[PDB]
Amino acid sequence: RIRSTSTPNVHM
Amino acid sequence: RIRSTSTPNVHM
Amino acid sequence: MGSMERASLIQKAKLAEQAERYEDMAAFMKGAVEKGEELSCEERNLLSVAYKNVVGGQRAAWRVLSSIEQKSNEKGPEVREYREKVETELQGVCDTVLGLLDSHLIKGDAESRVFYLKMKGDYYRYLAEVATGDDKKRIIDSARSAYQEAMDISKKEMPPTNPIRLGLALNFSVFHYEIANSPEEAISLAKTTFDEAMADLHTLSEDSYKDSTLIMQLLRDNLTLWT
Amino acid sequence: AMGSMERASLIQKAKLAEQAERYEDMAAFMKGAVEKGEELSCEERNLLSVAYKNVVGGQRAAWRVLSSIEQKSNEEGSEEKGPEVREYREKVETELQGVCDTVLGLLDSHLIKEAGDAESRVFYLKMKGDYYRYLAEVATGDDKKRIIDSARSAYQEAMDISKKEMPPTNPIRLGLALNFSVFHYEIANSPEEAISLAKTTFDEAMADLHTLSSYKDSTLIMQLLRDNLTLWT
Ligand SMILES: *CC(=O)NCC1CCN(S(=O)(=O)c2ccc(I)cc2)CC1
Ligand SMILES: *CC(=O)NCC1CCN(S(=O)(=O)c2ccc(I)cc2)CC1
Ligand SMILES: [Cl-]
Ligand SMILES: [Cl-]
Ligand SMILES: [Mg+2]
Ligand SMILES: [Mg+2]
Ligand SMILES: [Mg+2]
Ligand SMILES: [Mg+2]
Ligand SMILES: [Mg+2]
Ligand SMILES: [Mg+2]
Repeated sequence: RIRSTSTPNVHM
Repeated sequence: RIRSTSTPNVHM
Repeated sequence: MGSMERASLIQKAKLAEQAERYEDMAAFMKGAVEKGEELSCEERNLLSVAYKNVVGGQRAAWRVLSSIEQKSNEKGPEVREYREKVETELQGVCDTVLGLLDSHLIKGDAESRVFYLKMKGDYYRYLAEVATGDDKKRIIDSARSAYQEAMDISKKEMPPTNPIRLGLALNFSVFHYEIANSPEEAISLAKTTFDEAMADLHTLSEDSYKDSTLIMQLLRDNLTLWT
Repeated sequence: AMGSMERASLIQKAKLAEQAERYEDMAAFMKGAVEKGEELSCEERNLLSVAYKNVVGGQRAAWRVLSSIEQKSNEEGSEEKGPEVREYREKVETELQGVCDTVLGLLDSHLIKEAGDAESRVFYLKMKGDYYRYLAEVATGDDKKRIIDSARSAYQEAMDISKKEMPPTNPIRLGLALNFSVFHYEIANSPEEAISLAKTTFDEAMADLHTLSSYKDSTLIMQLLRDNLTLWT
């Protein structure tokens, strides 16, 4: 199974 | 400047 | 760290980031937090990026080792021992972040309050991923409680397309799906969030557009994955 | 406390750490295994090399970024900029030197003297040359001269053995010659020697290429010799 994606680790 | 290439870090 | 001036700690965090030295970057930001002044938006980005790089690496390693462990059990004590070592280090970093949040950062404006409560939720969620038994139940409750308080503030005080509000909702939906065994709530939250955000997108400032659209795409992609 | 750990357990954990991309851990496990005082196998030399080169490789990349920022700042010459980057560059530099010293310590205390065969002796002398070279990149002044000499001496001893004992297509011999040529060009300010060594190495290897199974490895290093020669001419 592919895991769900959370908020990416980038500068907002 | 481009640096010279040395031996790669791979399993030989 | 506390013998360095605050401005020097911030400068060194930025240098460490450029050098891809994220453990150092995190330690510099912890030092800056301990000076007792509020963080700016830029500084919250530095704090967030640093600790997420560190814990991100630990999570990836734990997942590899846990997979090997389970496959083996399906050849000796080594995998269990080493998985436990990595697990202990991960828990240590999560505890450090949660400590800073409780001792210094969680108190100001809605944006910062929501950001720090979201962060508390996230790091309890990372602890939940490796927890077992009764400890796991308590940890899950702590994550839920932090996320819910953040959601409550964000609904009262921020527009539906605000990128902090969106990132919080995305992460809370992941909590529901991956941690809390609640796919119905995960899907319902993500769909409601996406629709309400799109309905107000015309009011969003241009400086937030790239960020908010990125998060809305991830809501969409998860919804496709989950349905 | 790795002294009392089973050697086989340390090797197993090094392999796990590799799979988990935990290179500092991997290196520490291999140091523990070396300290058992038994000779290493081929697989174990690969584990040792990959682990420490990942660690020092990250430090080298970071040092280069910081040194560039430092020099750019200093050239601008603003009355108020520069101290923080210098201090942090120094911190990374100290850590890099520490790792290099650890590797050189293992080579001197355990690995070079205890090697049975020519192939492994050449590998370890090459490694000694490489880690002195990494020290040379960050050294200044008279220390730099001494370090450069140490690297040259290790590489030359390795070259001498490899010419007497190993085929020109052997990947250890090839990797040694490649790295010694880089030393000449990048460290010792000797482009003529760099080019001459790389060209001789490539040609002698190509002459025996028809004899190999081996082939993929040797041709990979030969291509890097070719790429450097293009860069240098
Ligand atoms: C103004 C301010 O507080 N900025 C700091 C960022 C706030 C948002 N977080 S986040 O982790 O919630 C996040 C949201 C959206 C995206 I694209 C990335 C991260 C990061 C710090
Ligand atoms: C049998 C044995 O000793 N194997 C260990 C390897 C020998 C070669 N080295 S190396 O650093 O010289 C190297 C050569 C070629 C390539 I492609 C990568 C590395 C690594 C250990
Ligand atoms: Cl362990
Ligand atoms: Cl520093
Ligand atoms: Mg002060
Ligand atoms: Mg200042
Ligand atoms: Mg103050
Ligand atoms: Mg445990
Ligand atoms: Mg100026
Ligand atoms: Mg120095």
